[PDB]
Amino acid sequence: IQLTQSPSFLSASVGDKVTITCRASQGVRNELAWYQQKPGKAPNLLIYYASTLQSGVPSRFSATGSGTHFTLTVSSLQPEDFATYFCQHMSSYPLTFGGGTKVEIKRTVAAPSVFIFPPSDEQLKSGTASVVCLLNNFYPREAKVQWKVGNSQESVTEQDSKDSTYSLSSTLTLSKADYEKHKVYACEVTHQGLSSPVTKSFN
Amino acid sequence: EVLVQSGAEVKKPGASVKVSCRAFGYTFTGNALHWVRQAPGQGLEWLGWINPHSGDTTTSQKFQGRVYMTRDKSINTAFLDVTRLTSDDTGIYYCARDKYYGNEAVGMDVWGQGTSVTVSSASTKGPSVFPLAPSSKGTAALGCLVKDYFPEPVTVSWNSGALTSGVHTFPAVLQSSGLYSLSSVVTVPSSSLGTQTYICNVNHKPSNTKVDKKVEP
Ligand SMILES: [Zn+2]
Ligand SMILES: [Zn+2]
Ligand SMILES: [Zn+2]
Ligand SMILES: [Zn+2]
Ligand SMILES: [Zn+2]
Repeated sequence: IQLTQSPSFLSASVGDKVTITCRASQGVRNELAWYQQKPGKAPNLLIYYASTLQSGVPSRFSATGSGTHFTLTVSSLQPEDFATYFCQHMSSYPLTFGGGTKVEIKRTVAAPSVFIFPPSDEQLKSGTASVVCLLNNFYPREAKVQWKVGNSQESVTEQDSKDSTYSLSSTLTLSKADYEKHKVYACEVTHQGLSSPVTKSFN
Repeated sequence: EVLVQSGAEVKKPGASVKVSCRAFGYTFTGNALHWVRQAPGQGLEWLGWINPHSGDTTTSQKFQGRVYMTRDKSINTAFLDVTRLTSDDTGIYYCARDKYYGNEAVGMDVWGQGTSVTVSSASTKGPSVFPLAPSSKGTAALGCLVKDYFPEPVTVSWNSGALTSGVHTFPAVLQSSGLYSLSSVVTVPSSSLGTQTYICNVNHKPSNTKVDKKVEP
């Protein structure tokens, strides 16, 4: 009995009227709830009996549902309201949560500032070397970092409360086998805020 | 009206963990209690719920015969036992009270603060903090690389908290080695590299490791 939440990611601005969807693959008899979750915190109940507001929830939140279709509406988005939103059904077991909808603050495209940091000498003295690519303050969040002439891992920040942008730290890590490819190491950065891919390097 | 859960757990694969939830400020036997978990970066999974009055339990089929909920009326407390632990079980576990309008699941009302549970073979280790050195020689970037520590979390501050405006602290990453690494960074004008001396404060309480380290070009 699957609950599909749509869309997964939504971009919006303060004052935007916004609608979020939950489809159930089979009828639930209005046994449906909506939650809000801000990162680091636990969820709050917004809606139960799929149209009824919990005490303490702002009128700008509204919901309706009929059968297999459920919607949550914010009449005007407030800064407090950018968070992730979950649906849950009580119809039968298991009581299931939707996948989520993350609502992010929409801004103008901004290109990342790219940086590359070669390994530390101190890190080298430990017998292991890591090269880092830093993408500072970009938007939107979809971006591509490529290492090669190896296996790497990327990590992204949250959205900045001040600037509403994202940042990315990619780490290419080779100790194992000074890579079977050993000359020049680099990271090509692709983002739609840039003319064409930006590249940074050393040695 | 509050639910206070127990502290963070670290466990080897194949082990078992008991998490507790104590209720305050409302009568315990009046509301069903769900258990819900969230793995990092992922959404909510319902494990099951218990009636603290009757002691009735419904466990989600996926977890049946592995997960168990119990309760103690005396101490107004609910228990969750997860057994035969696996990497898949890493995440935060919440207890949450149902409004239980009409003796039915209606919605989750009061939530616990959550209990972090980590499952790995790995052993407690302090981090290695490495400089991320500034270049040329316009605008530049500085940082720390906090590598191979277990378990989470750590704290990272720049100028020992003095400037929070430029700092970007990236979430850690679980490595193939089974230990965590993150990066911390700051952006500054590039005339400042000769002048100002850059603080780095890192606290990993699990290893009881406090580290201060400085980054210049
Ligand atoms: Zn099904
Ligand atoms: Zn009902
Ligand atoms: Zn920045
Ligand atoms: Zn009784
Ligand atoms: Zn029950």
